[PDB]
Amino acid sequence: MNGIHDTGGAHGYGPVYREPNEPVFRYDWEKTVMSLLPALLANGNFNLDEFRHSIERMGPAHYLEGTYYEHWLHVFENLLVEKGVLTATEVATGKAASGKTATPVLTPAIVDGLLSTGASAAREEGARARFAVGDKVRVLNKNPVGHTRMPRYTRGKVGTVVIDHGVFVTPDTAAHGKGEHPQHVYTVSFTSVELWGQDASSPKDTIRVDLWDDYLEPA
Amino acid sequence: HDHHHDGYQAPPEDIALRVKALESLLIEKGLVDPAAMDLVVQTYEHKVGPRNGAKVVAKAWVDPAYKARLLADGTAGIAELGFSGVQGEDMVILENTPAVHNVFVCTLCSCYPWPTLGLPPAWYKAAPYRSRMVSDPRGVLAEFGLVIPANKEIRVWDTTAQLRYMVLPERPAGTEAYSEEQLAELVTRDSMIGTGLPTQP
Ligand SMILES: [Co+3]
Repeated sequence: MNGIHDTGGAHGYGPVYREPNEPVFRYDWEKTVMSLLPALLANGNFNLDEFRHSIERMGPAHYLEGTYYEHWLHVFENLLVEKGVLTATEVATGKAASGKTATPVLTPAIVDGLLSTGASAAREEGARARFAVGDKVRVLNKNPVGHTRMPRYTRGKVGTVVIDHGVFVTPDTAAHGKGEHPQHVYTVSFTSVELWGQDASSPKDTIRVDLWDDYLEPA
Repeated sequence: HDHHHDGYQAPPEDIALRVKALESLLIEKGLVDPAAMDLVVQTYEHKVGPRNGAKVVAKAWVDPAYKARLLADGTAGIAELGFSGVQGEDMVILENTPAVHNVFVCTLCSCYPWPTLGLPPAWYKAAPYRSRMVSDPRGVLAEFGLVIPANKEIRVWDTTAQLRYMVLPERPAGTEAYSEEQLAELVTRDSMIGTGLPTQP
């Protein structure tokens, strides 16, 4: 999706301001919002890819105005309704519709174990690898309205495969209920000149981006 | 000239109420467990942070065998020190050299190595850093008081997939026979992101 979230290469966002001695949580409500993510993922209410795409789909202005955890809060209030875990009414009233009709999967007993384990996206088998490290590749020019992980600033550009990380889930399909379609993921190296042009570039600088096999084609 | 989109702007006046309302709703429906959520908060408030990565770096500095293992398999490497899990399942460690300076970013959102660095700072998740880091690394780094030699290559790693990156900083000069513990105190969060260098003695 060619949305405001795809920031790579944009101008006008200004200086990187950095709060000195910044706390993990600047406000208390952030703690609630942050801890909700693992709780809901554990329920299987939605997967992480649907999560990202829910944020990509909020209003461009709301995305820019909102602090980070407002992004998360938006997903919880909207993606939960889309998935049919909540109703728009329940979410508006604040009051549930029929009481305690589910049981939390994330219980105190398993918190540490879950957080320490996580959920790798790596998979045993998938599409065969078409490329080898050293290969020159060009990122396909694609513009899906749905979820994708090929940044806008890379499309059409030529790079060099530097790492083959193995087989992984494909977010493009996982975010839209089309399965995992596992395939190889490569780290591709682009020169500063190739991405930004002769003027806006530095001779020594390179940019590395992780792209799925079918994002690419032989140069 | 207030903050607007750099991640430090003010939240809505009613945000806490909205959050409290959704929480109550989710608990009422039996979707979340307050006690478990407290454990999640504690974990990232008090147990998981940059001190982890610091221990990793320090150990790699003194132990060449460990460094080799770490660079061959980041996930196993950090596990040797008891670090692992969410947002760190597939680690790749980037070694800074006299020829190469590494730094990572997530242009698309906020992807970041939780197990070793903890949760990311607001600036890492915001537009200014994410937008500019891939086009003008040096310009951004200069804002952090870090100037890279012109002849030294900068490698910006964009976290677009499920790999998570952590930078292994170069060991400061004049730190001979320093203990692992004393070396770890030199390793800042910034030095492990690539937006800074380890403290100099
Ligand atoms: Co991200």
